[PDB]
Amino acid sequence: MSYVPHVPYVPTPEKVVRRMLEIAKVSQDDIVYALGCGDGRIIITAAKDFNVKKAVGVEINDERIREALANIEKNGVTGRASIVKGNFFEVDISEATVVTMFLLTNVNEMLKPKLEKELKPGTRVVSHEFEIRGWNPKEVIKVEDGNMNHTVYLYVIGEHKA
Repeated sequence: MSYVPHVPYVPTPEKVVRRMLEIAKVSQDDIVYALGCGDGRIIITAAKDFNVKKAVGVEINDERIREALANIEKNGVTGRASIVKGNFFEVDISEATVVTMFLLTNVNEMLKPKLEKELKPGTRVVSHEFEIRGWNPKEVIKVEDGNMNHTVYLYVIGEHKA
């Protein structure tokens, strides 16, 4: 009666997201801008626990568009968590002090140097498991749970290469 459907997508444990917030040093006075929401679990755990100042999820979908809205009410984190639809190009994240990335796309544009112009220096950027080429991370650690492992890279705007 459960898990009957063909091997469906399984989101990573909230623990993974939790580590991403800790390293980013997200404080109640710091906002969180993430484009990997896909349900708001990324920003909801922030406002819900980290009491972030302002949490916003960037994404555009149809069926999943209503899911994220629902997840906000479920955790009663309205006002602190929101979803913005459109093209990342159209919107701006320069106002964001803390940002994270989590995409399942194997190959896509990174636009690393763009961040140096969009995001002000001192901004915190966290990548999923794929490290940023050309850039030097500030803190890199791994997490093991069961028989799996995850790696998270933290970067800081203002200084790259070395």
